Parts: sequence; structure tokens; C-alpha cells
Amino acid sequence: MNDVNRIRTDIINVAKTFGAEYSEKVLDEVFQVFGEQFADNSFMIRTSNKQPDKLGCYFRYHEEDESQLGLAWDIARKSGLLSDQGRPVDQLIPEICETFPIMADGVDFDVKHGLAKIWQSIKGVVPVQDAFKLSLPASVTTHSDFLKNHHLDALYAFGIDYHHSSVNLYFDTYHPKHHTSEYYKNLLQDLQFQPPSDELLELLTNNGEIALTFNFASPRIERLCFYLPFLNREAVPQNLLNPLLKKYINEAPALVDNPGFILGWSFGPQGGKGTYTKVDVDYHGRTVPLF
Repeated sequence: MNDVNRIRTDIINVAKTFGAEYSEKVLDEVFQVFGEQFADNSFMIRTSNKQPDKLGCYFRYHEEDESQLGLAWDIARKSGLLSDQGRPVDQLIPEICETFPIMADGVDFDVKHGLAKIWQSIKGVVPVQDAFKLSLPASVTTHSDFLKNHHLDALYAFGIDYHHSSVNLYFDTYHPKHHTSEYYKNLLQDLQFQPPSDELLELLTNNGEIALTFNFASPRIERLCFYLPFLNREAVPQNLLNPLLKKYINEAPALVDNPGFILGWSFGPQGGKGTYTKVDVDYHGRTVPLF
């Protein structure tokens, strides 16, 4: 609980230093219910630049303890922090947990609006076709051939986003093309998204995660996100960060001297919404050395 209070203080201070809109009522309601898990588990504080001069702030935890899968969704129910409001995503976590073996839980929180997303991680890999039974959006299955052709079919994780009523499918980078820059150049062109910088493309060959954002409003693939680990401050491509995210790399609170980071590049339709960057700090120092 000494650990819990510190985390709370850190988060509110990040929000304040970096122009993020906090709400203390909401954060206190969050921590009353979840703070103990934040102390015991893989935990991240994220800032992101969807906005010009403000950075946004989020925070998230993942439970890998078998003995405690599912507890996250339950706690979120009974607390009333996550309320079944009959949005099309509200049925998805039961279905996933009924359909696939779970090996990891997790919740993401917005620092102004509270609980935002819940994530699930399948045991192995599974062909994305196996998720079409589920109540995903129609454009998942209507983009099944796209997903096959770009070798984005080895599905392993779901991220259910209640604030936007969207679903993020996480695909495993099993193919030789995934270790090449032209693959990513090609994939972003094909989706008609914002081109990546040459520097990014050079980085993307290192083995990281790929997530596609499918929407219940849209017949289209909405966003896309690449996620890459970095051991420490100095391995971070700070050139690819606006001044405010560079600052966040140096000042990011954690419980270790030099912490790891997980950076994430979001791409969307060209000259539209969706191209921003996410810096997540490995607050306990032992999520990033997970291969």
C-alpha cells in the first residue's frame, strides 16, 4: 500500500507535467478497486500525442497469473467501473473467454474518463478465422482475405475498447516478410494510411507486436498500431518523438533507475485521424525483458 500510494502520485504528476486532463474523483474510484493489482503486476504508464501541445495519459496492467485470470473483468463489473451498457462490445469478453484458453488479463484506464479497454491473450496462436464465430465487427470477416494476404492471420490477443466501441486484434509476426521494411511500406500503402518515415521502417523489422483496430461503425479498418520494446532511455529513437514525448522519456516515473519503454506507432487513413505515437514506461522494470 506504500507501493499503491506512490503509483497514484506518479500518475497524477505525469498528467500534470504533460498537460493531460486528469480527474481526481475518477482516479480515486479506479485505485480503490484496482490499486493492489497495479502493485503486484506488470504495469505501464502511457503518454501519447493525439493532440498538439497536450500529451495524453493512460495506464494499464496485465495479469499473467493463471490462478487469477478473469478476476479483472469481475472486479470491473462489481465495482460498477465497467457497466454493461449494451454497446456491441459488451458481449465480447464473455465470448472470448468462453471460446479460447486465456493466458493473460489486463485493463487500460484513461486518466480523465476511467476504465477504457480490457485485453485477453490466447494460450497459443490461432487462425483469425476461429474468431469469426464471435461478435466482432463485420469488417473483420469482410477483411479476412486482406488479413490472409498480408499474413495478419495468426491471432493471439483481443483488446476491447468500450470508450470507442472498437476491437483491436493482435497478430503474430510469423512470416519472413514481417522482418522486412518493404512489408510495412506495402501494408500501409495498401491500407491507404499515412506513409511511415524511412527511420520507422528501418526499426519495424525488429520483432514487435502488430494490432489492427476494427470498428462497429465503419466497414473499414480504422487504425493500426506497431509496438516495439526498448531496453532503456538510450535505445529509444528520440528523433521520432516530438519535444514533449522526448521529455516524457527522460522524466518517466518508474521503480528502477533506467526503465524500459514500449513505443507504439498508430497509423490511420491518410490525412485523417489515427497517426500518433505512444510511449509506455515499464514501471516495475520487468515487462520489457519479456521476449
